[PDB]
Amino acid sequence: SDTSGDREVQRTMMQLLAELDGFDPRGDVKVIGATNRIDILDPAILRPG
Amino acid sequence: IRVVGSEFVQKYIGEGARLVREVFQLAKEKAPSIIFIDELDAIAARRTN
Amino acid sequence: RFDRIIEVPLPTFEGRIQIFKIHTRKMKLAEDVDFKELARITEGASGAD
Amino acid sequence: QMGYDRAITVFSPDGRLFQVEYAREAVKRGATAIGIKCKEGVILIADKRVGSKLLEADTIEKIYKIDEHICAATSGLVADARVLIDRARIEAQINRLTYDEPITVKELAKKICDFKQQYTQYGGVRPFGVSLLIAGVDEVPKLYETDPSGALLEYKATAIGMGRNAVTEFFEKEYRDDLSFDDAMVLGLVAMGLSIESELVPENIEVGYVKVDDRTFKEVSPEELKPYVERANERIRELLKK
Amino acid sequence: QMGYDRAITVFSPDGRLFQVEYAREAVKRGATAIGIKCKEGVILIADKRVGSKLLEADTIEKIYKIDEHICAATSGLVADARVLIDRARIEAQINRLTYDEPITVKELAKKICDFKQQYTQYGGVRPFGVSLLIAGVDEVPKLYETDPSGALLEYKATAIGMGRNAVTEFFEKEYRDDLSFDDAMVLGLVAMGLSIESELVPENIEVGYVKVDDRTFKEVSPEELKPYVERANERIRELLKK
Amino acid sequence: QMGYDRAITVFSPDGRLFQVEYAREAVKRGATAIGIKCKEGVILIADKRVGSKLLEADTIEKIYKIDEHICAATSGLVADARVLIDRARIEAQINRLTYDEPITVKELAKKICDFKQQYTQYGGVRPFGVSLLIAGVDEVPKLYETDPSGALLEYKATAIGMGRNAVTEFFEKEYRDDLSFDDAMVLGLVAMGLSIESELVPENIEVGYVKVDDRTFKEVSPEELKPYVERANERIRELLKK
Amino acid sequence: QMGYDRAITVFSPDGRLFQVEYAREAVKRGATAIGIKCKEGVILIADKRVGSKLLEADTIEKIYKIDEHICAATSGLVADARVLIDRARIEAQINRLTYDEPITVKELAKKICDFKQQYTQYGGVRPFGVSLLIAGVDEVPKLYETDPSGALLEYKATAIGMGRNAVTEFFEKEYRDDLSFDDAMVLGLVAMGLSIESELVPENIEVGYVKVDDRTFKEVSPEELKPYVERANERIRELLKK
Amino acid sequence: QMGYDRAITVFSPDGRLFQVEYAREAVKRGATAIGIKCKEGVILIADKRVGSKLLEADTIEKIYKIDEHICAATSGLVADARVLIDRARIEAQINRLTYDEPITVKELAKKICDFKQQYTQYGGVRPFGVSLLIAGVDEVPKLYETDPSGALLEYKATAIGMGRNAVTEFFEKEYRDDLSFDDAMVLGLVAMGLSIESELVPENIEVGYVKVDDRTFKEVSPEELKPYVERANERIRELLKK
Amino acid sequence: QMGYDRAITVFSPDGRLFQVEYAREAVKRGATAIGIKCKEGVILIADKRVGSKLLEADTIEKIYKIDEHICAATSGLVADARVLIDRARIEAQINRLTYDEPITVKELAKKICDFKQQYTQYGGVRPFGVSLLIAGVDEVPKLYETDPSGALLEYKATAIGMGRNAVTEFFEKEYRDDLSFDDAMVLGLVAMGLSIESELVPENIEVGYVKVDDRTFKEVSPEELKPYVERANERIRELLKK
Amino acid sequence: QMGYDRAITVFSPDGRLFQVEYAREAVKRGATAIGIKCKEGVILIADKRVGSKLLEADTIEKIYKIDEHICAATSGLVADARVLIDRARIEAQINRLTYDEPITVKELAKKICDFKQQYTQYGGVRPFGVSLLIAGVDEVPKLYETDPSGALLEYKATAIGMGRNAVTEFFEKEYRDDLSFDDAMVLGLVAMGLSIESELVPENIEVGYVKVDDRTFKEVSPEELKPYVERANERIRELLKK
Repeated sequence: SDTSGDREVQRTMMQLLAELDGFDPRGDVKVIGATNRIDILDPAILRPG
Repeated sequence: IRVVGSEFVQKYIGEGARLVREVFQLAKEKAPSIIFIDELDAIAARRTN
Repeated sequence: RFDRIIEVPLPTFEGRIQIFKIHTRKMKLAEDVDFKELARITEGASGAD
Repeated sequence: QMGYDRAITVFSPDGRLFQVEYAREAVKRGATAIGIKCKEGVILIADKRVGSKLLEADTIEKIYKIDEHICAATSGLVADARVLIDRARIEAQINRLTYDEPITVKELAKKICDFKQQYTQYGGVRPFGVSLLIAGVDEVPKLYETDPSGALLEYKATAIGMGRNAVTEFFEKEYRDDLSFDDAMVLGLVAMGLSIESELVPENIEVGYVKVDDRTFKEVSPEELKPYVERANERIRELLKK
Repeated sequence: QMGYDRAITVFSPDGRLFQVEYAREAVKRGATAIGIKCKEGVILIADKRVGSKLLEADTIEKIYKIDEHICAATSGLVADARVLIDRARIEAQINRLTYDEPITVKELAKKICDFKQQYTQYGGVRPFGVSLLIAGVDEVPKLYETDPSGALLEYKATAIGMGRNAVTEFFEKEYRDDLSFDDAMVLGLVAMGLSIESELVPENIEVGYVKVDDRTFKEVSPEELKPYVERANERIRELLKK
Repeated sequence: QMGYDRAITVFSPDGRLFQVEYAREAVKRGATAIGIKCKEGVILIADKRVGSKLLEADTIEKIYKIDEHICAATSGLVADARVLIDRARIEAQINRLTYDEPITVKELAKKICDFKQQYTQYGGVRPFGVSLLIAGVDEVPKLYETDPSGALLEYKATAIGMGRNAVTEFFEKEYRDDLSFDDAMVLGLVAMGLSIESELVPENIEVGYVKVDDRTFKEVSPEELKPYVERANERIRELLKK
Repeated sequence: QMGYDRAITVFSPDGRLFQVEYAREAVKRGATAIGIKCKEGVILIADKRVGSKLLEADTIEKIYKIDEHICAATSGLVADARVLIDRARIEAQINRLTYDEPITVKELAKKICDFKQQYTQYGGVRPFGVSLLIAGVDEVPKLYETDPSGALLEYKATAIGMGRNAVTEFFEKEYRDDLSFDDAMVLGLVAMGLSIESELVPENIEVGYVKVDDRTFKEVSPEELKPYVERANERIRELLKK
Repeated sequence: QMGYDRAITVFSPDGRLFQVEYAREAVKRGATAIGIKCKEGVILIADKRVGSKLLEADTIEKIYKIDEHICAATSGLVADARVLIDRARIEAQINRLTYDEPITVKELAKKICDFKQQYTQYGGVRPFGVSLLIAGVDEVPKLYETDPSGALLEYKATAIGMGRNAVTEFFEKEYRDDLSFDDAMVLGLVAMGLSIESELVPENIEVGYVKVDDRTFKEVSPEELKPYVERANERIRELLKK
Repeated sequence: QMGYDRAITVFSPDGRLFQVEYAREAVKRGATAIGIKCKEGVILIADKRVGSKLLEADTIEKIYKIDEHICAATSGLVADARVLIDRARIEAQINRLTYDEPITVKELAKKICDFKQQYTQYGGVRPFGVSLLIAGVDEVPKLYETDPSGALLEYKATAIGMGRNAVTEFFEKEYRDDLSFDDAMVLGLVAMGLSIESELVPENIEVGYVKVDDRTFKEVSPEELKPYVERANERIRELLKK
Repeated sequence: QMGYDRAITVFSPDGRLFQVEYAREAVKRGATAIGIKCKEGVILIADKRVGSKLLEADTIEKIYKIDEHICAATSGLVADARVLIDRARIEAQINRLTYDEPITVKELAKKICDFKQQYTQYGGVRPFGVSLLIAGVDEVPKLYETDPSGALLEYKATAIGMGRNAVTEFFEKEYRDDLSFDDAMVLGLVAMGLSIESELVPENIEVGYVKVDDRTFKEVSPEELKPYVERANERIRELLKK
């Protein structure tokens, strides 16, 4: 990483994903969202996990 | 350890290699370890003349 | 988002006559300047030129 | 798409020849030539205008009789035209030689296209980079467009060259299928003037025609172009200056 | 791919001549031509809509007469079409010269296939990037499709070109080989109707047919054609709501 | 590998020619054709299965007559077949012209592979890329595979097309040198059913045969296929229960 | 970069042959040559300051006799020039042979244009990189330019070679159409002197001219050149001053 | 070698022609064939082994009669070889025509080398990808080898093909010049046994020869074959116990 | 890149053909030859010193008699020289065959020049990388040099080959048009003497001339040659003090 | 890489046809042959070491009769030798027919040089990569070396091939122009030993000669060559100690 910019974005990226997995095997907090273009980015949010 | 295959190869390359060494290192440090490596069709190649 | 998509291309022959009119105003004197012949020569130029 | 457009033999992976497409941009690097066919015969007008007055326009020719009842105009290389029109003249005469009957406009265009087709198959040859408009009157007036592809299309009014797009926009509006000689000559002049972006003078237009009730090629003389050029110019100014 | 599709003198690992099949893609991009066979003859229906209205709407044309019981429709280049159809005409008269019999549809399709294959096999020259439908009745109704490859496939209803996808699929459901002369005509019009995704007008289409009873090519004028267009149109609107 | 498959003139470093190997890949790509020889004749069966019910059930055609007792059937590009078998017929007639003897399967095979090789040698022409299984009766039944290479090989029983490997592994187990004529043609229907993996009707296979006892080529009708077709089917069903 | 300047068979998608435009720029590395047409004759002026002192006075010497009223200067490949100039003499004497008529300049230039287009269309060969000035008096004085492409252009003053751009501009000002033989002859000498950036003397030009009255080629003698040189140097001196 | 191996017109910087060296490798793809000369005749043993039991072992054969006292064997393409040897029959016959003399084996070898050499020079064509063994008796035994280049080497115990490497090794050690016809016969069966690395039977191998006392070609019937192989087997087992 | 130089059918972007431009330097790689003209005739001198003891002191020759009254020198490839001068000689003798007249010095060099022009336009062949100097007396002496393009330049004293740079500088000061035969001959030997940096020996240089009295080619034995070489050598010693 | 050794038509920037210096290397790699010119005759000595003893120890040939008074020996491809010698022998026999004169060594040399220069000049056919030595007595002894490009170089003594370099230095010292027949022969045999780095054996050399007083070609027989060898081995051994 290039430290201030990259570490923050990488950290928040993880923190999003972690949270949505861990409160739902089944509905509690249902998570909804959107993205404009999903192929301009490498998998993170487009992982089957 | 699940290693993404999308992330592998770029239009000029260096980060695609970083993730090979990284999971290699991680695997050794924590053996036994099974590195799933999808997909060997985005890094498998054939020759040309 | 930006709802009217306005082409201002390089001005027309008439549209160039009017640009010279804007100039003439702040210019002092001219009576033999033929604005049209000026436009004709200056085919495909914009206000800046 | 590199290498499938660097040959003539080679179809694109998309299928279509893009070499022939490129020989069709070569038309457009010529100068506009417009023909408009009327109920009374068929009129061919052409841009006789040239880059300096060192060149005399009159001699620069743009517009040739091919028989005595068929004329054709070119757009594309001057160079390729010389051969094609000497082919076309030979072919009309070859028709009159073994039948004794003056050629059908359709048939001249066809035979021209067939010649061109052969020069667009083989890999050791460059296809004819020009196009002709074939306009005559056999028994009925016809006004053909030969293409450097080797294809033929009949029209009621058409252009070739750089002015191709505008002239279409003009006749979509103002052509009618009931026009006289007189209306057609005015409309053919107006359409050209928009293309070159300039008011006409007979020293920069060439006009030749073939009438139904005559069937002999004639060229509208500089003298006799004048009454039409007054009327055409007034409309050309009205459009190109709002 | 690369290189196995950029030359005429290769073969791919698959074993396809992609050079030939991209001249089959040149047919494929414009336009629908339909053949529909019946027990009363064979009917060859074809588009006659090309471009804007400045081109004439009752010529140019896909259906060339080839003999007095043979017609073909074309799809693909107008440059290949003229030379090939002239050749087909010649080949029809070669069987007449030397045997003095009317040519048969089978033999003609065999000849024009060999014509095309000769160019395929040789390198340094492309094959004709056109397809035809060869429709005729000698003493047996026949409908054939001749390929830009130099191949021969017999049909009883087909379409080539842009309309191929829609008209195969229409005829998958509708067709039965027990049509009448009329029943085949409307059904083939209905089929071309869907292909351009509009209601058909007699003034942008042409129909040819070769009858069992008479055993002539007869060329269907816009006037006779129009009745059948009225019968199809009701069908066509129903299936463009579906 | 690239550049040892961009020409037919270029031998590869291995001594293989990958072009010619890719022309054999062309033969596997196509439809199947199986040849079976027995002591009383040599029976030749070919897939008559169609892409749609829009194609005439007999698509012209899968078994040609070449001589009076010589047939061949086809697998690979159907385009190449047209010219290649045409040439084969003229040659079988030429030997009747110049010696007044029916040609022998060796020598017809020989002419055709020599003709093949000439266009493998040249780089200005690409060879035929179709394999034919030429069958006939000379003094004994003979069955030959003419390869796209230009090689002949004689077989006791054989296959080509997509089903090739399947029918080589099959006849290794079953084929014996005792098989009857009727049981031979049946054994080749079983083979045929294995390749496509669907049962046979007489409407998706075409059988001709060559009899010693007649010493003539004969074409088996669907009507006279019907008993053989059922018999073979019992066995085809059992192979698809394995 | 592109295959478009790498073949002569390929039109660019810009619709230009770059090979022809690099043949074009083969002319400009030849030494200057200027033509002046007057109503009283037609005048070709050509460098003869070419070479060292180890090179003859009369070293090329461009204004070769083509006929008995026709001379032609050249710029470009001195090699390719000789064959075109030779072919010009034969074509002219052919005109004399087959008709017994004096060679029309216009038709001779046409006939060079067609000959040069055989080498343009074909790709196994290359079109000459020479521009010739075809001039003579057939019935009225005429001056044309024939291009590397083999395109017909009418000029009344022009230049070819390295001196070209300077001389085009000079005649756009100076050239007139109310022009006498002596004045013309003086005027074009003026123009040559700008090209070579230096004063003339009658030992570094050859001037040929074709009179109307006489109707013959004649070379001007050095002694005869001299007064024309003297008059011309007055303006050269003024215009190479600022 | 990397770009100097894409044609035959090239020489490589090694002084070698890699396109001809790749053609020599074509020969090792095919099987071994061995010739021996002894003082009583010359001996030709060809491999006739089938790769599948559905073949007939009488067409993978190498031995071809060329004259009544010259035979030859082959390795390389099958295809090329049959045309190469149909030529060698014609050359041999052509000598008998004009002289009334059967061709000396030395002369015949020189002729067919010269034929193969013209296929190497031309860039329109690939060499013959074959080597031959020409074995004959003119008056006294001769055995020569052709290379795929068209070069000529006289031999006296020899092989070509894959097993060539082992047969060379074999005749290095074993072969002396004090051997009889029978004793040399056995050694060539042993040299074939080494190379396939198994025991022979006389239906997978074929022997032809030319003797000097009979001065003819004969072919060893299967009947006359068994004892030679039975002796060989005794000795082939010993090399499979090394 | 750059070049645009792998064919002659492609012009370089500079307006040159690199192919011809590398062939002009292939002359400089070749042996030197020196031409000098005087008014009592024209002497042509050629270096016959090539090799050392392994090569014969008489190596052919390099100063060939082309006609009876015409000789020429060669520089550039020995190989290209051999064929060019065969044709040249044929043409010179062919003129007398058809006219019975001496071929002009100017015109013989032209017809040599045309052969190579031919090789500049066809792509199937390379231009010859050779320069002949054409020396004779038609009835006044003339000296020309022929160029790899087929370019023709009239000289009066010249060098070609290795000595190209050297002799031009040397003749700037030295050369004049009133040197005598003897002063000029001697001046020619010095000039080769600077080229090679060495004193000459009459045994390894060959000199011919055509004088004006005779108008017939003659050749100078090494015995006659001695005094000239002697006078020459003093000045060569003077050069090689610097 | 280069692209100048892609083909012959392509010169390098170095003013060299790069592909013909690579045909030159073709000579070097092959086995050696030496011609030694004296005034008592000419000697020709050439390889027979080649292969082992599985070859004929009297393998044919390096020493070709061309006429009965002219012989030649070769290095390079002996494929290219086989055709080149066929043409040489015929070329010489033509001279005898149409003049009834033995051809001279030198005149022969020019004709074969011209033959080689045909393939050198053309681009669609590769040059020969073979050198020729032509040694004869026509009426004085004469010796040439013919280069692969068709160039003519006359030698005092020469070798070509592998051993060239060893010979060049050896003959540089000892060889004289005033040698005996006996001396020159023994010495070139000393030289031939050094070339292959071993003692001679008369089975590893083939030796021919043309004598001045005989005017005939004769090949020295192995045991008639043996005393010469026997006095030559002494020297070879002496010089291989060091």
